[PDB]
Amino acid sequence: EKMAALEAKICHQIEYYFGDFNLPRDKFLKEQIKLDEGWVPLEIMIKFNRLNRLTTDFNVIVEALSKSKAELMEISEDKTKIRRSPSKPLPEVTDEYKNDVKNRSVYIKGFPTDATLDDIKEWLEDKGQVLNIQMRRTLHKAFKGSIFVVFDSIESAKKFVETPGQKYKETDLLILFKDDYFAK
RNA sequence: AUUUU
Repeated sequence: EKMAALEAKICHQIEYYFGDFNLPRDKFLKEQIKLDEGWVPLEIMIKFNRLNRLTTDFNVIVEALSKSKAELMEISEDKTKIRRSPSKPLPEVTDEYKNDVKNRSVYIKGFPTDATLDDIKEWLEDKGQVLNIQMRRTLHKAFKGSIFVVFDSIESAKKFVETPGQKYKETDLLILFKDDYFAK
């Protein structure tokens, strides 16, 4: 277990960077990918903060992916560069789709300003497949305590949004669809 | 060029 859990964290992080949600908004990455038919050096990858926190060891990152479930990433011949499989292009961002991403967006208020992505990640663990967590922030770049969660499907969004209890382990939360939130 | 580069 504990090792397998960690190798999965490694995978999911790399897969989030190159994911459908994050890549379109990742100028640094979008750039790197243009320099070599999409390949990016693990030497530059270990630079990413959240990945680095887990490991800076190239082989470890390679075993972790070699054994992925999403199978969205590609490892190079010399096992030093990785990339998003060309056979898995990014979506055609249409209005029908920009709209559907909104319907899958939920707002939650009541998170201790001193909570981290892993605190929020942990709590969401068994509440539905999520594609993105947005920690809202002030001007001083501080965590407002409120966030935006994007789920993989409306079904799990609606199930979530429509659950009574919804208390953050002791505290109580405000849970609305990103849409309503703008009744402000 | 770290708002999960």
